[PDB]
Amino acid sequence: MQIFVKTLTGKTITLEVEPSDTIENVKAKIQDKEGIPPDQQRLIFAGKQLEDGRTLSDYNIQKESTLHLVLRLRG
Amino acid sequence: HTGYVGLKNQGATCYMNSLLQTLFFTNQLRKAVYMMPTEDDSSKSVPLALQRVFYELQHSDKPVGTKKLTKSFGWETLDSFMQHDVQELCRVLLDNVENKMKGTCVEGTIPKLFRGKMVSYIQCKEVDYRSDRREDYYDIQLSIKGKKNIFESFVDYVAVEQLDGDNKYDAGEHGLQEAEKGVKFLTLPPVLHLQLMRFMYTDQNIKINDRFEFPEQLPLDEFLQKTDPKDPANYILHAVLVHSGDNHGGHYVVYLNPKGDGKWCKFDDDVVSRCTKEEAIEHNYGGCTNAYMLVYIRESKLSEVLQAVTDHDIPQQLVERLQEEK
Repeated sequence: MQIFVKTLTGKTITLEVEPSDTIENVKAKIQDKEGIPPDQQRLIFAGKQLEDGRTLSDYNIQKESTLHLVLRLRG
Repeated sequence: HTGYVGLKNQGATCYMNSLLQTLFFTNQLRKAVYMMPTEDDSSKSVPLALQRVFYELQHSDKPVGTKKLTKSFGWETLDSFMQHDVQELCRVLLDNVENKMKGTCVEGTIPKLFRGKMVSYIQCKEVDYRSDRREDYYDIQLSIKGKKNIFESFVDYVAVEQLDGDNKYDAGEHGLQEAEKGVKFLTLPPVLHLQLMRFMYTDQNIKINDRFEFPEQLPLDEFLQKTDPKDPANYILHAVLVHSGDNHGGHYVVYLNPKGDGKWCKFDDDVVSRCTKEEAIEHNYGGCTNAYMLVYIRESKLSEVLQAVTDHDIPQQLVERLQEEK
């Protein structure tokens, strides 16, 4: 299924994913298309940060769903 | 000196303290946290820890501690020395609290305060295929690079994009298709959390410290699908969560005008200090130290969201539980 990902520039990229994919799988696919290392990705969907180990189905993430990619400003 | 108390830095908990003051002065939220049934296993309940911190910032005359709250996360002491991102905490802490409010007198408070709805329109350019998606949000990621101010950054957010090439739209029986995508806001919540995208990826995470101006009053009617001539979407700046440093690490403070009255203080962990508007807004524009998260409250709901909280809002059962805990 095709979801959307808002990247660190605000631009929307498509991502080719399956309800089965874990959050690590999606983070890996974002690396493949946008180059961001998974270790730095944080994914925001409907106010939740998606969790390594859960699946996209666990979030009712379907086709045309938008995820928002962010990094970390630590302190 | 200020009327408000600070929060102790356990070691690297600047993020939590700045978030906690931010949520603490979201009065309507604090009112609801006090009303959560923790009658709950001590130092295992994030709500009980949140009531304890909120009670203490409201009553103490010395800086307040957050040891039991980090305990209720499941954390060992070492974790209180790992630096963190305030918006990442905010997402997790509000989610936890929201779920813990389900089935109580105060269910729905966090989405009532913080949750809005987006709509995204997708229109194929070379075939008759349209589609629709409406998603709830609790904060908004706003791009910074190349944008002068918050207003241009909303304009960019709502601007039409081309879904083309490797980003063609999967238009069903028509297969991949060039398309336009556009986003608009259906609603804006009474408390608006803006996360400024002050980062970009030498293969490293680099903080963007470029100048990004934000206003005291923010008109957002332009970025709604339908405007309500009754309740115009005019917002008042309440908080500036400021980050100083790099992507690896740094320091967090937060500036707040708690009553929404333009009288500002600064909250650097244990020290709260009066400050000017100029020091909370213009001096945080960047261009090391700058705004990372902005909190705006909808003018139509300032009276309710920032309603004065007193001891009649803290249940006596909790007052007994908290004091009878030595």
